[PDB]
Amino acid sequence: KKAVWHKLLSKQRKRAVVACF
Amino acid sequence: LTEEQIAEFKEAFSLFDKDGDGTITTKELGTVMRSLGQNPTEAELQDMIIEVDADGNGTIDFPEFLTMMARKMKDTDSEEEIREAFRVFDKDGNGYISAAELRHVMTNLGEKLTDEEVDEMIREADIDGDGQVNYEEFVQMMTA
Ligand SMILES: [Ca+2]
Ligand SMILES: [Ca+2]
Ligand SMILES: [Ca+2]
Ligand SMILES: [Ca+2]
Repeated sequence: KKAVWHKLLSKQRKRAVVACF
Repeated sequence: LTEEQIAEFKEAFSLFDKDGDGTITTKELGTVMRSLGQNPTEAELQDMIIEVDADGNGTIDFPEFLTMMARKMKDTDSEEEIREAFRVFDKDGNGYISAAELRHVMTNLGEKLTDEEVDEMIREADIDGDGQVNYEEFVQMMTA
């Protein structure tokens, strides 16, 4: 499902932000 | 530095500041991290807040977040985020996402998987039918 591709991108974007802290 | 870049950072801030009160707390940070397949201790959350919290009020406002985001961010636009996500996902760096690499990503990000779901995700993105997802195929799934 495209939704799961989208979910993975959204989650990875957040991890990339968490890593800047 | 551009408003395009600042607006993109502002959108990310809004993903941590759920209540919209203009501050990120240790509670909001942990909430996001526990949704991302991480399991931080209180001490870890406190350590991450103090490192960003310039005025020392114990929360992170947008100016503090922007400062943090500007130092080691790259371009940080919609295209750049999709590229950096692909580079993390493509563990062996051959420019293709395999079924085994997708399983690793799902596990890393706290997403439950099945072989059938992974097979269907590759099938729906795999324009050139080689059985793996290249950058062009990844873009098309993500932008659309
Ligand atoms: Ca808040
Ligand atoms: Ca502060
Ligand atoms: Ca690969
Ligand atoms: Ca392909």
